[PDB]
Amino acid sequence: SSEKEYVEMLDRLYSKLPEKGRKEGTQSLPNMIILNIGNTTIIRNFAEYCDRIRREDKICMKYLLKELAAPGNVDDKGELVIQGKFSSQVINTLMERFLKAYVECSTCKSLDTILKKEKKSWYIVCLA
Amino acid sequence: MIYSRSKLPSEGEILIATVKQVFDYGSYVSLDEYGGLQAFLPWSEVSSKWVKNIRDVLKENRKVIVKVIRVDRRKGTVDVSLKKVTDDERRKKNLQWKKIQRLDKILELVSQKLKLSEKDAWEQVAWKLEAKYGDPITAIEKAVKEGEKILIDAGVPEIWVKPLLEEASKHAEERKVKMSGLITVRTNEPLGVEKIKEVISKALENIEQDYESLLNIKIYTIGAPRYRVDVVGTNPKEASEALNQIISNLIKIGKEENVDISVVKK
Amino acid sequence: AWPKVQPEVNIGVVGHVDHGKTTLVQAITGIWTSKHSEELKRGMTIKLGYAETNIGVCESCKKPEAYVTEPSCKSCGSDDEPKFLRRISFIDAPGHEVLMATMLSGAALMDGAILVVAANEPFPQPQTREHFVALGIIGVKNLIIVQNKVDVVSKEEALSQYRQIKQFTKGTWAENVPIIPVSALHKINIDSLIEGIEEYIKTPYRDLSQKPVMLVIRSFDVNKPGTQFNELKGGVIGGSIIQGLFKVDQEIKVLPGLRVEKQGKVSYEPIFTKISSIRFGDEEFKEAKPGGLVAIGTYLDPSLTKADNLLGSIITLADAEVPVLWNIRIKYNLLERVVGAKEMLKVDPIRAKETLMLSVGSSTTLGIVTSVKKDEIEVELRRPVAVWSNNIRTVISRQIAGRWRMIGWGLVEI
Repeated sequence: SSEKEYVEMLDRLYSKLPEKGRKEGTQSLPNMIILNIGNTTIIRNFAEYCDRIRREDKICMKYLLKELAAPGNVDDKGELVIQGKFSSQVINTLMERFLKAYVECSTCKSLDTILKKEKKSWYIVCLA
Repeated sequence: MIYSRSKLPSEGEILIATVKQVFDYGSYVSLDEYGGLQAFLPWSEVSSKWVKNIRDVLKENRKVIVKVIRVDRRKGTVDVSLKKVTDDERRKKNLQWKKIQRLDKILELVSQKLKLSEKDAWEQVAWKLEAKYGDPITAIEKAVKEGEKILIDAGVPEIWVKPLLEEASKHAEERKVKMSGLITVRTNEPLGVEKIKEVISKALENIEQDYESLLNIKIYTIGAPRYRVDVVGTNPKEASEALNQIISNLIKIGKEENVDISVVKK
Repeated sequence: AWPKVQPEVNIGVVGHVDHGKTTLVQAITGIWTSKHSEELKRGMTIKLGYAETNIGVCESCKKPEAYVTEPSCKSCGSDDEPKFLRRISFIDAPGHEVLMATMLSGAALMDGAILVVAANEPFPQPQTREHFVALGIIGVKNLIIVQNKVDVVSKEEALSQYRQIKQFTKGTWAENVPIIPVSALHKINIDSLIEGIEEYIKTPYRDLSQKPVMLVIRSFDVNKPGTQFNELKGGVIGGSIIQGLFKVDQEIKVLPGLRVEKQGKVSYEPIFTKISSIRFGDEEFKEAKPGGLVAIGTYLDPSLTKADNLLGSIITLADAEVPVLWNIRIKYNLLERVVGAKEMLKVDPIRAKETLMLSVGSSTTLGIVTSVKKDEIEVELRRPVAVWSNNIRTVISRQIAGRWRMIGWGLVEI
């Protein structure tokens, strides 16, 4: 219903754009892994990013980050107590392994559809 | 053992008996179908004048098939023949015998199960079935397919038929085998699938009635133009025989309604 | 809530930006035209991007926000229930090798068009500029050019990004065609595009008193391996009814039909059958009208459809009076340079006794040329294509139905 005056509809986009300003991405400070080189390596801060996604996430944090025969979960701090198959100082590991398998972050950030490249009840019986 | 409602056999009948003592004049035998009704076999009815040695021809406890040709309703006198017996009833009575042994076992099972006996099992099952539709051995395989009406339509006393049907269906599923042929059906008609379903039904119609052995048949589709035929019964000949009679009828009735059906040449 | 109706409008999705055109569909409808739950739901019904959604309006509210798709007035922000307008459907047109070869079926398969823009590039594309005029060739005057992928841009990327289009429009037919800025990923300002479809792409007149004619683009065997003979279903012929009125339990016929060798001469004889069921997407109806991809169960031997066999042909009614013709008279057309991935001036002319692919509806008939005039061409078709009443826009080519080798078009003088 507008010609060149369609700018005010385009302004509707750059006005609903601050309705979607800084969402999809990383903010205040990502990797909480510290520099440890003992037998293998154990993070002093793994029992705080656990609830800074959702819940316990034993079938998530420790579940996904584990190579071969990796013993030990998180009762104290960190994991991989022996033989993690991941003995290093790679401060950047908790970023790529959770680049799809987040919990809850798909491809919009606000509010979307929460879990929706990795499923299981999408093939067994069509729910939708 | 096998019991009998008729203590004395009919004349000309073909039975089965187990040798008990081949002593003097001929050989003394016992008909295992009448509970052990002591019969008798004159030596003159064994073989020929082929230098006879009844000592070995008839051995202790060797079950054989004879034919009653002498019956006196006083004491016994049940003279029977051996080779003068129709030697095509050789396969006849031998086959029925297999089914009679089957009936005995299944009878013994059901009977020993509850508070019954071989005396009562025959006295209430085989007896009453004999008075309904011929021999029970064949009327039982008829019941397992029709239901529990068959046995109450004989006189069987109430709710111990089920143990019989549960135990009889056991033995049949044990001896399970399948004969399956392959066909291809491709008809183009106003209602093709309606004809395909209609013609298969015309062929299959009244096949389990003539061919008595099978339990179930399945002409399901495997591909799109090709369909499978399955016959499952308790008889080698019956299966492969019925299977072909089906397929032959499929082709024959097919062209009658313009339905191209051919047996896969693989 | 709203009535359960069938799609009454077909919208064409024409773009070049990867997934840009695709996501825009899920932004309205919500149906994934990438990894489908359509093959995992029935059998193997998968060709083009087929999406469908209802369109209502939350009246007593401002815009562009009243126009909603689901019965939930959560877009306009209210606990109300809108009025129902219509159910519309879209065609992504991914297919197989097709990057334009789809739009040659007619007009009732695509009653409207939405030209989705690319994204960073100046304006045209190897596809955008290609099949742009392909809308002014097959018969689509109602178009909506959308400015998608403006997810990360600026106002200045519209002071000339929009004025560049007004140049490309000024020089042909589509002048005052609307240009709506929409968010690709985010479902924002989509309300505007929806309101746009509701204004510039209205529901064309449907004459439901004419000879029923569905263009078959698919056909297959719905029965699973192992199905008993008692539970066998007829063949499935999912097409696009372009006119008329089809109902359940109706007698029809498949033209041209089958080949029949009959003492020296061969011909194509119809396939008479009955309509068993109608299925628009996933809901079972009792009658189908133009617009919307409909799946029709029949009483045919599955050996006729199964492997997409009955593809290409069209379907009418048993009583039809429809000429299925071998030879045809075609008024060819002079197209410019054509193959955007090589790029020339003119093109190889149309000589006699030459083999060309005549895309009649969805048929790939190879007809050797026999006569050549100025505006007429007699053809020696391999398969006898069927014509109902009007001349067909068969986009002639050479090989098969694909982007490789395209040349001219023209109607079918009958």
